[PDB]
Amino acid sequence: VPARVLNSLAHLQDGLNIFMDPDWRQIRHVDDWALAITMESAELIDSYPWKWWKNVKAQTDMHNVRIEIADILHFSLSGEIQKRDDVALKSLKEMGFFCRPPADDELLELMFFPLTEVASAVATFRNIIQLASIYRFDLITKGLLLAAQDLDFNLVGYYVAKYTLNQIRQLEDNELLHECVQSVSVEDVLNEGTYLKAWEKIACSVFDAFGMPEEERRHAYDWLKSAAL
Amino acid sequence: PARVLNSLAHLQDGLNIFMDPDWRQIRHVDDWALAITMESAELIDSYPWKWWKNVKAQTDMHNVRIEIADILHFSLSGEIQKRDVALKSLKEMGFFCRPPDELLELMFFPLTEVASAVATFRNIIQLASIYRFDLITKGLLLAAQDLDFNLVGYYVAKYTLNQIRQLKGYKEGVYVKVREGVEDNELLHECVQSVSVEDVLNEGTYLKAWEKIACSVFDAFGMPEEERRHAYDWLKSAA
Ligand SMILES: O=c1ccn([C@H]2C[C@H](O)[C@@H](COP(=O)(O)OP(=O)(O)O)O2)c(=O)[nH]1
Repeated sequence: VPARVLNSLAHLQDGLNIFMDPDWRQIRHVDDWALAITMESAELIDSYPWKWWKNVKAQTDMHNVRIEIADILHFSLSGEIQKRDDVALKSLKEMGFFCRPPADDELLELMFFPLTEVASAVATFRNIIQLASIYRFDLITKGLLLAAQDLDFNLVGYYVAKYTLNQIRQLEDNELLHECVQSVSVEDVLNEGTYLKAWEKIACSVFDAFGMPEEERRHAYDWLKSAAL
Repeated sequence: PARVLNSLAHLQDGLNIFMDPDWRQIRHVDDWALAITMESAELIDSYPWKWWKNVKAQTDMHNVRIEIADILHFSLSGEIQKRDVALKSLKEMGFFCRPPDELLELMFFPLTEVASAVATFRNIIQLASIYRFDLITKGLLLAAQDLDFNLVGYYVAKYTLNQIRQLKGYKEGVYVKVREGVEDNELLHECVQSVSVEDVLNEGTYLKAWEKIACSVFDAFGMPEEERRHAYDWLKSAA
């Protein structure tokens, strides 16, 4: 996943954040993001049957898991931006604090697959809670993208689709969104070079799909275009 | 107090044995770290922490009590299973947090405002992460005296509800939890408030007053005498 792409993603988030409160980056604090990443991580974990003593038989909600990975991605990028000392990660590692199932370089040994299995997920997403602990949003974004790759979940497709809907809502939905992501590939939306062509294809599939008359779009694609930096 | 605190950890042992007898063997220190992480998030969600939402509704403080009793259950558990400069270097790091002794440097009061609650239990999670259940327990008691509530009492009440639940299909997904509006735990208030704080902490009395609470909760759930035997027997042995 090319850095260029990672940067672009954050731009869009900044757009999203701006609409809700245009002074987010002054008012808002690095510690809020870390909080929100901690809660939605918990939220994700609660979709799995981790409680040894409660409905032990419960089937996992891998759908909700996917939509939670994205919910977290929003807060992560928001903290990434906002964060604009290092040997503090490896320090926690030797302290053996980060954890593992009882059975980028630097962040792979904290992720545990397949995410479809409970212990592997619990491990993984507690380790996001910890990366957050110490404000490492950048690795939580890279981690979230891994989670999704393991889950065969086209996360940045879905993030752009969902971004473009928010655009409409200023000027079952989920089912339509996932359908727009299809018109465009996984390899495509990440491939440095073609990616901004491909994100524009998704955007445009959303607008059509929802019914943004061609005529009200004169500026819809603007920030998206500016997201190339 | 002191034998009371021992007496608490013994009950915790019996509750966990009720769930799986070979628990110390099948459980793992990280199971308890997780457990505390989640009941800490469920406590924090109580509070209007979403800057992007309605802050106006009142924080349900009575609910907080019960989620504090629940964390306590988990740290007693943690402490039991687990058989300095680590911590102060983490403090240096920036690994703990603040709103905008080694223990009362990560608790922030009053627990009544969103912000101080958020730092406090964010740091309770951070603690559970390095498996310092010892400091969690103690912060929980510290927290009970800021909220001016009867932790030991609530612990015993929830302890006994935790049993009722298992006997009523909880592990199997078939328990009646909410009944016309009202959830499980809400029942636990009038129960513990039936006895005094003084009473639950006296080094002679106390086990009598805990047996009182136990019994109140069982009466709420209308239970036969035979199903109260695991709890009444662990409350005896607790001496
Ligand atoms: O091995 C265990 C597992 C759970 N609990 C107790 C602790 C706490 O009091 C409660 C948490 O259970 P819950 O299902 O999360 O209930 P609630 O929704 O009321 O918070 O269960 C134990 O004591 N021992």
